[PDB]
Amino acid sequence: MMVWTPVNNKMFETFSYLPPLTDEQIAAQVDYIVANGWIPCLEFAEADKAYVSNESAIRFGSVSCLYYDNRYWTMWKLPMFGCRDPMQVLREIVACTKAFPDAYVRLVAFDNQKQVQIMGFLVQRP
Amino acid sequence: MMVWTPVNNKMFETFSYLPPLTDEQIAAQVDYIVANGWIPCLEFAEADKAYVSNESAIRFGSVSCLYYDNRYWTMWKLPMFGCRDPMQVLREIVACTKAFPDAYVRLVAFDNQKQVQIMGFLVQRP
Amino acid sequence: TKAGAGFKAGVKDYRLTYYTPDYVVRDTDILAAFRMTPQPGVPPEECGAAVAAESSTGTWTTVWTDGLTSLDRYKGRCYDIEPVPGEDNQYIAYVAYPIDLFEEGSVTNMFTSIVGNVFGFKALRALRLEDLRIPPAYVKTFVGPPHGIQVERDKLNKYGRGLLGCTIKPKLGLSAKNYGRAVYECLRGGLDFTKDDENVNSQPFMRWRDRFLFVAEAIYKAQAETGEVKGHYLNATAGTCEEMMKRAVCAKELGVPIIMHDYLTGGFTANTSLAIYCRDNGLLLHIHRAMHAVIDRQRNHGIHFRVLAKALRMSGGDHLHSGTVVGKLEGEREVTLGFVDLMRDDYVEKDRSRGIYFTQDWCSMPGVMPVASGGIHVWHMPALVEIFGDDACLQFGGGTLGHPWGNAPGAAANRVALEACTQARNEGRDLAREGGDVIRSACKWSPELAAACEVWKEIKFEFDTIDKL
Amino acid sequence: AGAGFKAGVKDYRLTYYTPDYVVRDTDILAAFRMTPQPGVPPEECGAAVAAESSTGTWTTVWTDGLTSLDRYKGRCYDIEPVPGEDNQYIAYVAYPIDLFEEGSVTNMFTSIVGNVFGFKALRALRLEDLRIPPAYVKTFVGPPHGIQVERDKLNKYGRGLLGCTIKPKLGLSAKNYGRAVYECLRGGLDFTKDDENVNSQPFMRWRDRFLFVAEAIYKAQAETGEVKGHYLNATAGTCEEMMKRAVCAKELGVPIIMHDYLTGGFTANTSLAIYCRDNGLLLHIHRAMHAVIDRQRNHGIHFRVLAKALRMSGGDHLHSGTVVGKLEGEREVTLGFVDLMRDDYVEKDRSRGIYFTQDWCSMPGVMPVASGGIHVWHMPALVEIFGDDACLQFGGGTLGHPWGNAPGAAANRVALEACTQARNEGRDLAREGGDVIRSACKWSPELAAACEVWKEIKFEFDTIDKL
Amino acid sequence: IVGNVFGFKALRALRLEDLRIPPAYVKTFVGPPHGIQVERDKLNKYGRGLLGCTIKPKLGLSAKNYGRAVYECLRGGLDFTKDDENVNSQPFMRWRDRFLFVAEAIYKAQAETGEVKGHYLNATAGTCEEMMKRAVCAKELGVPIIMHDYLTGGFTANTSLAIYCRDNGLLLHIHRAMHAVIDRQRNHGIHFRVLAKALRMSGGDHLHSGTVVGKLEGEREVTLGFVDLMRDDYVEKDRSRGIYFTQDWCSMPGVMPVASGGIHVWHMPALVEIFGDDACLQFGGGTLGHPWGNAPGAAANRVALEACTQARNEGRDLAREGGDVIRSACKWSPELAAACEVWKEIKFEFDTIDKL
Amino acid sequence: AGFKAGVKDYRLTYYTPDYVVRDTDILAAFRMTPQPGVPPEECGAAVAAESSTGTWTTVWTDGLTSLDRYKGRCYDIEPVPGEDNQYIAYVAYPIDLFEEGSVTNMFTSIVGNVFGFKALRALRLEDLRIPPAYVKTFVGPPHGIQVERDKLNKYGRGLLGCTIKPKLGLSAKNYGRAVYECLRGGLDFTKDDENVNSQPFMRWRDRFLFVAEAIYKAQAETGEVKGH
Ligand SMILES: O=C(O)[C@@](O)(COP(=O)(O)O)[C@H](O)[C@H](O)COP(=O)(O)O
Ligand SMILES: O=C(O)[C@@](O)(COP(=O)(O)O)[C@H](O)[C@H](O)COP(=O)(O)O
Ligand SMILES: O=C(O)[C@@](O)(COP(=O)(O)O)[C@H](O)[C@H](O)COP(=O)(O)O
Ligand SMILES: [Mg+2]
Ligand SMILES: [Mg+2]
Ligand SMILES: [Mg+2]
Ligand SMILES: [Mg+2]
Repeated sequence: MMVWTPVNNKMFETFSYLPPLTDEQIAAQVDYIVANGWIPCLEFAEADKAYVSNESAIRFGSVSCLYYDNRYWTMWKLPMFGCRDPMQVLREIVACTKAFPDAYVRLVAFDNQKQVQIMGFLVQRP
Repeated sequence: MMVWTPVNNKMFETFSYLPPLTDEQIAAQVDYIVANGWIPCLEFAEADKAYVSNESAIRFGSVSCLYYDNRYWTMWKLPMFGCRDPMQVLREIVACTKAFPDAYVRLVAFDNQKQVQIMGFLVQRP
Repeated sequence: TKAGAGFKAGVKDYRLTYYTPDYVVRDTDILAAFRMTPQPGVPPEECGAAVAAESSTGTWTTVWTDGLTSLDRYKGRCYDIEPVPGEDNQYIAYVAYPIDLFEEGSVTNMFTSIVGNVFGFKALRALRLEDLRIPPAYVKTFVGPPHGIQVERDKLNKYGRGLLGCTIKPKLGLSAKNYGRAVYECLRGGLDFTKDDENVNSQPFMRWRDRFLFVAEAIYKAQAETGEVKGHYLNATAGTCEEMMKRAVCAKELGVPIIMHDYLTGGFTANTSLAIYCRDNGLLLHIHRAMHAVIDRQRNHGIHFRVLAKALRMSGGDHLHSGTVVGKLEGEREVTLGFVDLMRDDYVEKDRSRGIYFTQDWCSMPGVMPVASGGIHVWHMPALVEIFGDDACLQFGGGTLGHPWGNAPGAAANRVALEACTQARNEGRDLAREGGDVIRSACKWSPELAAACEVWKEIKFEFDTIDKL
Repeated sequence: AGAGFKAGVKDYRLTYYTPDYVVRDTDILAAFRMTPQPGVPPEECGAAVAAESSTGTWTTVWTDGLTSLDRYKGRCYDIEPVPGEDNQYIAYVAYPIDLFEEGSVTNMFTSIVGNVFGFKALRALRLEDLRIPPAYVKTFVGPPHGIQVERDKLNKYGRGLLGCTIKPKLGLSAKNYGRAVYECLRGGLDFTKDDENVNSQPFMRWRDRFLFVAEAIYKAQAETGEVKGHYLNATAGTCEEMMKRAVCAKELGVPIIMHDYLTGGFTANTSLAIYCRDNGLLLHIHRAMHAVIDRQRNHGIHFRVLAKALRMSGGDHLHSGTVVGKLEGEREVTLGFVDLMRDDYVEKDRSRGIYFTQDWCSMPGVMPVASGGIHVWHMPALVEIFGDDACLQFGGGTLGHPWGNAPGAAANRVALEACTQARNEGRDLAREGGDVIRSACKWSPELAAACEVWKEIKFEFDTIDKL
Repeated sequence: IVGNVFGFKALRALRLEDLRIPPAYVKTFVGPPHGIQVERDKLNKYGRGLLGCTIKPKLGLSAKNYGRAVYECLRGGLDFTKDDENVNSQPFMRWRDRFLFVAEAIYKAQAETGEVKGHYLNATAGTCEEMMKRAVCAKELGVPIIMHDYLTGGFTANTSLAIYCRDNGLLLHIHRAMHAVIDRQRNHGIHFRVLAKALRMSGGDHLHSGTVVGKLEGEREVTLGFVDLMRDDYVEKDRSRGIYFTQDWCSMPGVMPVASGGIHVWHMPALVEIFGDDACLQFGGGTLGHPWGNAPGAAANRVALEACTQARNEGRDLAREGGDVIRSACKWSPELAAACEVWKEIKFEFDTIDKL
Repeated sequence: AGFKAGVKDYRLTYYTPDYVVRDTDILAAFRMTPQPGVPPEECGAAVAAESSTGTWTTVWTDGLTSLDRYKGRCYDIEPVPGEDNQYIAYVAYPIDLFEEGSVTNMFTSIVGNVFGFKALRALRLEDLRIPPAYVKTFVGPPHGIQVERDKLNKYGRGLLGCTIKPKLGLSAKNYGRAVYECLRGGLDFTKDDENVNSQPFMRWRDRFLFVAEAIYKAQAETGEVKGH
């Protein structure tokens, strides 16, 4: 039996339980965005704003259900409406990560017919 | 089409929609009491106390549900516990109606295993 | 230091844990009798064990958490399996459930275990719950019926005969004021009760509170006219518990005697709440069994009505429809007599000739009044009185509102027929042999009854029975 | 001489079989699979069903004349013979929208399925489908949140959600429940849940469980950095007890409760869904008892109708079956009702059991929950069947892992993410599924242990609920 | 005062005989809802003992039979009937059913006789919420009086109920069920006089006092002493009646003593002599055991009480002439004569355990 | 079965020594000391009668119901060794006699009036058999031992408590001071004395607040869950 460590083992939602995505694997996910016509977007957060937290519930009555701080991160530029070129998405990933080298950065994509984020994964860890 | 009159057509529960019970028909009902081991009892009421009414609900809050005045009538003597002689019951009908010739009088019978009245019908109307 | 029984990951047969043919059932165990049809290749012992496991403590692979507790204490146990004669792949599997498995006072919880998931297992082709033994120790956790038969008769001051009711017709489409008009005319002719159709709740053609007020006027008018206590089952069935309770509260505030609820379509959680309300506020509660035949019609799959009736007795109801035997909806005589006893009586011995798989001790929970309704008319009166005796409500909806002279004459016809049959029985006449003669004589005497006798003389409902023992 | 009241019995088909009726777009439509008794023609059977689910009884009543029976009557408007059957027919019945109480699934069922299944004149009856028109859909609150809102509140995108029923079903203490829950959630499951029959019992009272489960949720969330939940069961004997349990979940700040909608019932369910809307709680719906009703092809109510009813009464999740696990659910049947649960507009498609085009007029979609006898080798099939908008639940498939719950959860999470990545890269999960799982088993020791234990476990039986 | 000291190993036995409740502590209590004067004023009943009756069988009667029995008792001349102390809510008879049928019976007997009637409806329950629900139903039926078993329900619930009765105008009859577990033995426990003071403080319009001559124990001098402690404003120390302390009630209302248990018509003179007019005398078996039924049984008790009251007022000594008074009334009233004959030889004379 | 007015022995109805007790019956064992001249059978029967359905003279209303169904039954009497006038009388009570979930009601029947009968000199209730079917009508304890240990996270040893002293006379702040100092040294719990409710020297809400401060201070200091 191997024991799953509870120490320093924080995760980042989709694809955190796999080996770190290679550049080819990231590129393949960007292709899937473009093939399905979804809207790429980058979001980032400093370390103190990266993980879900509960501080604002100090101001609440009994209404904390499904309220958490730090679900919103900061938008990099705007969603890439009309983008059908994987080069442009990979270029912004580089741009975002160069501008904020100490930040967590995630690549997401939106579906405007369901009006929901339909994919997302971490592309940078401080 | 015959029209069912609403005027002066009050009823007294079981057997009120049949022709008035002959003496023979009353005696047959008493035989049924005795055959089943039920407890005969007579009850009576003056005209003013014979019909269901609602006057005590003046004293109530919103608790009149299944409260009516005049469901209870007055007991003639006691239930005839241990009586298995139909002629004794018939004699009590005579005595009750002699004592209260202007009263409504009903013959009832009790079952002590269900603990409920198990038969009843009017034997005198003023 | 030899190792004891431990955790071994992986799938094993359910029968290694849940088939216990030497188990002696405890007097507090809930017992279930399932008519089980296994898939080809699934031994009956394994199929029964699967049903026991997946309605109690087990899942499809061994879990380590069993070792923190005592599976001996908690497991459901398939303790007996009997092949059904005349069926080559059908078995009665008996399962015992410790009383600790159940939430006190919750029919919902009991059904969730016993019938929650097992009917959908791929390893069986069909499954029917035929009976449940509800031990006294579990019966005592329920409030039960609001009043029950003796209290109801005492509140109404009605003794010595079946009660008579009537569903207002057309089912849907009548206005509130026409509803009250129909109700007054029915009640004034000799019916004890009328009722909302099961699907009359609140709708564009008639909103509930308007109906409740006009029906109150009709009840009180007919009661004053006849001198007999009258009621109309006002339907509290609703989309939400808050709406249900609003409707019960309005009945309370109008002082009227009786409401109704559709316990299966509204559901047990709402029904139990409403029964408790009726107990605390003195309202009689008539229960309609809408949807039951979705569940209870077929012999090979579902839940027999006798179990649905036990469940209602526990959740609470002063009346429950029982079928008629002879009317438009199915109900075989012996089957029906058995579950009528289970509804009314305190103690019902096992009797497989009436579909009673277990002795049932109700430990003084009130009896529920059986309501015989649907496709019955005056010529059925002798049979109904013979089948049910006096502790039943016999309901004539079409058999009142279909009388050629209108509702009051229709009501009088039914009342005369019932009283004539009651009198005849009391005089020593055998209604099974002499019923036709009794009705023919009463038809001669009463013009209202004669008109009903003529219109429905040839009308019978005689079909092959699906729900046979 | 106009039509007068004519006392007596006549055929139902004279009034209620109307094959030239033009269905209205506000009508509720029903498709019934009917098996008549010998001597009762299909048109009379269909008319009897229409009549006794709408306006009619067994003999003519005079009160019809006070209203307009043509305005209100249910109408059997078409009958088709069933292929392969010499005594089964599909009867189509149209119900005016005025027959129904706004916002009440209870009322709709009371009419359409209240009494007709017990008629002596039929041998069997099955409700296959209902067309719920937009004008009636709009009278319902519907689901508290629905799929998009749920993903937005959880902050979870790009993959199926993962859950897990705690085991033994019954018999665990409150503190052992929380212990099991923490260990499951911390390994990568999004959710755990009370078993459907875990309510409040001598071995574990509900409020004790809710508090220890809250501790476990918040411990696993802090440890993993991912939002966690546990469906705390509000199913109860009474509505007051149900609401007490929902209030306690609200006051603990936890995300999700569950309700057994058929055993608790539609009136209580609808109330609970409205409470959840008003207080921001997700509502997981368990379909306990459904197979009592929906298993047999000849009699009962198909699950697709029970699913439509739940969508209307309200639920954020509803179990959908697995297709490949221990409980029955044929693939095409299941794909059809999953669309009916999730989508806004579903065209008629008899090859998936969809008898009517269904327009949900923007009522939120309900997340299908695939649960029961599934393990890591089923992952590719589950992802292929359901796609990302589903919750896949592994109870025995987590608590039966050799190394315990955290490793068991990690195995399931790795499997799901491997399948999801493979599909995103263009791999065909229907052909390459076994290879995807094999590769992931090589890489992850936690997954490898699950792979070995359950490698040969399959559930393949003859299907009862066939189209 | 009685929490832990009775269990000390260093003593073999301990009995609390009396408590001096000072005026400054008396004044912190709401006390009885109404008290004797107010009760007589609300009922419009003066000049004689009140008459009550416990319905019988204790348990096993249906709600409708309960009301039937009540109507027949009340209509013959009893002021009150009552639920037995253990009649709460049970499978054979649920409380709200009983309350409604008893309401019908109260109002029927009141209309028939023209005298105010009541029946003590039992609010004793497993929880305070159920107790209060029962009190509320009595309020909403407009009926005059409820009862509570103060020791088996408990002082916390009793005090709450007394306050509710004060605020809603209900008379509160107190049954002392369980007291003889505590108060019977001379060497250990708490004397009833202390339990009676405690009830006066917690609150009750009536409290059972024993009969002296009936089936349950109560020595004359002991009983006379605690009756004064229950009713009076100021009671001087008197060890010959077991009064260890002068007790000043500082105008807290007096509690009506209720003499009940194994009494019949021949005990009437002794009861009137012991208690005077400010008591309720209750005849359960002594009414429902009359050979002609409850109305005649009630009339017999009412005639006996009125004959004794008239005789006392006319100067007759009931201690000496009581049998003569009853014998004279027996000869006149056929209903009384039937009771006199059935219970003529029935007495309850045993060695007393609770002696001073 | 006619009504016959008048007094008869209780044992004619309520002494049934061949009765087979039901598994739902509540059973009582009474240590009974009869008066001289009162047979034990009659004393036991009187205890059974007057704790169930009976009174001192025959009532006609018995005939409307079934006394067989409802009556309490003295079903066995054994002499006490060492005692010449003590007996153990066993009485069985149908479950229908009792209000579900009400200890108050159970005591009101079984111990309500019988201890004061003149016909006995002494009576002690020694034991009650509470059948499962009656147990199940009670909510019972809020938590119970396992749940309490689980909530406190305390296992493997007895719990330790302590009543604050002087029983009465301490102020609210001194109460909290005493509590903090007790809890911080290793006690799991402290407690109000049984007679500490709310009084001039210390009103309850003041005490609750200072005790809260003390509980939380001792818990933070020791790292062990504390209560008072
Ligand atoms: O809707 C109906 O058909 C009825 O109103 C009867 O109408 P008629 O009196 O006009 O026949 C009753 O609800 C059925 O009896 C229910 O069936 P069951 O009693 O079998 O549950
Ligand atoms: O009780 C059970 O069996 C489960 O907890 C699954 O346990 P495992 O994960 O251990 O199989 C689920 O409730 C079933 O999936 C319900 O069936 P369905 O989803 O078909 O409604
Ligand atoms: O239960 C009973 O025995 C009684 O109802 C009296 O019945 P009878 O009138 O039929 O004797 C009273 O409660 C006792 O008087 C109580 O004892 P006490 O007054 O001593 O507290
Ligand atoms: Mg109907
Ligand atoms: Mg489950
Ligand atoms: Mg008493
Ligand atoms: Mg102390």
